[PDB]
Amino acid sequence: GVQVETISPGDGRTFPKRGQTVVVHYTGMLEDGKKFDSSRDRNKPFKFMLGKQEVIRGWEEGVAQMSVGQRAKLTISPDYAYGATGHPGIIPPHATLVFDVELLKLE
Ligand SMILES: C=C[C@H]1CN(Cc2ccccn2)C(=O)[C@@H]2CCC[C@H]1N2[S@](=N)(=O)c1cc(Cl)cc(Cl)c1
Repeated sequence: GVQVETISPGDGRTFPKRGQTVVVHYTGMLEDGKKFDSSRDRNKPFKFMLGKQEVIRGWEEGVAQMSVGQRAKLTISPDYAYGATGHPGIIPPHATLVFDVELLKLE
């Protein structure tokens, strides 16, 4: 599944609700710590619509547990990410993924 560990607290009031656009900065790492992607590198926040499944399961379930402003670590088992196949060119087979996610805003 997805384990969510707080790095720094959010507002403790406002969580992502189904259908909202969730706006974050993230860095994604393999379990050995090698970075594979960051929205900070693109200088552009990442947005996704909660419930639309435009992101992996562990993001849908994990980021929903964050309150606005919060920074957390999400640790995601392969079955809640890209599984046995992994993802061509970026994610190895059977990869547990760790993401640093800061929840910036909801729209
Ligand atoms: C860049 C957008 C996302 C891509 N997806 C969905 C996705 C969409 C297209 C292909 C593969 N996966 C995702 O579900 C996750 C979580 C949200 C941030 C990022 N990824 S990611 N694990 O950082 C990532 C980043 C990159 Cl450049 C490629 C891949 Cl195959 C996966």
